[PDB]
Amino acid sequence: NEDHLAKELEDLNKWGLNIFNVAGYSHNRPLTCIMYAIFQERDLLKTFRISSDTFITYMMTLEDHYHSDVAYHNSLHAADVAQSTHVLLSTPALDAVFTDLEILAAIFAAAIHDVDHPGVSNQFLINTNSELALMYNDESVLENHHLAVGFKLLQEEHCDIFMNLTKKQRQTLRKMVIDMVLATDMSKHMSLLADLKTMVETKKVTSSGVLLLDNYTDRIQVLRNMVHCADLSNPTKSLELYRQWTDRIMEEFFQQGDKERERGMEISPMCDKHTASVEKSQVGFIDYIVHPLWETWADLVQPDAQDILDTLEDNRNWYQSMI
Ligand SMILES: N#Cc1ccc(Oc2ccc3c(c2)COB3O)cc1C#N
Ligand SMILES: [Mg+2]
Ligand SMILES: [Zn+2]
Repeated sequence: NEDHLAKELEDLNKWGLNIFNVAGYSHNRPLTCIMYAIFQERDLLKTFRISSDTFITYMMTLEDHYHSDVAYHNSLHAADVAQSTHVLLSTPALDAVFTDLEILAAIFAAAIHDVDHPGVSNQFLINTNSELALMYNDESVLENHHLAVGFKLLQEEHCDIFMNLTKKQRQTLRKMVIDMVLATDMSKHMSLLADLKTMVETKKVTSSGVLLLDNYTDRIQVLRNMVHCADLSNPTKSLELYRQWTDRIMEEFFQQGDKERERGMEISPMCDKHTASVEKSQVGFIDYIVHPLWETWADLVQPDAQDILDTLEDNRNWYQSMI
């Protein structure tokens, strides 16, 4: 078991680590497991002077604030998105571009980015006049909530993993984490992608092939898109993995739709189990959102995302063939 887990973790730095297996061999604590592994691997506990006690206490509490009864937005998704962010941060075209603080912020953002998710969409919370929707004026409702919960937990006993950052580092990491978690709001996707496209149209590259990211706005725009890419990375994974993720998301979609029906609401796109095509939905989603995003990302970091994009396109065609 320890041996099995260690074996899965050989793939820690690789796209398509099998996080499902990690969850199995870590007694269903994939977020705590993978975060500890990532922080050990990048030396973040040492660099930011975080004790293992404090770190594991925060991560255990964080993971406990993901809902195990929600089919997709649970701690396995968080873990997967944290591990994918960790891989993307090490893309060659981005070597030496980001600071230790930016790396910390990205992985932390990815870890907390869906904490306390109820398993329904922002539109559902809005259309049902949720307390959260009211709190945040219908604006990035769940994403504002994830941030509020992920940060509040840092104030629990033995949980402040940022205690030994400098004041300015703490302030800057909070802003960057906010930015990256808000970037997982699908409402911001088109503007994120437009900015990424600009990034690409005007990219500055060294002789070695590494991207030149002068100002802070350039860096955070890449980091936002990076976390958004990691959040939408399921279709770019090996088909056996992606299919597992699809099963989960449709289960979650069908539950929301059942809630909408029982409340006499109009059922949301892809949430009516009696009429939904899982395959058609995935293809549409890849065509309209995921592929344009990842193709632009691939352009930014060319050729580093060649296999990812090839996998995306192959999975797209496979699902389309299953319609
Ligand atoms: N079709 C479609 C489709 C449409 C929107 C969408 O938006 C998102 C994207 C990421 C996250 C969330 C919603 C909630 O928390 B995040 O994991 C996902 C799918 C899909 N699949
Ligand atoms: Mg989300
Ligand atoms: Zn997510």
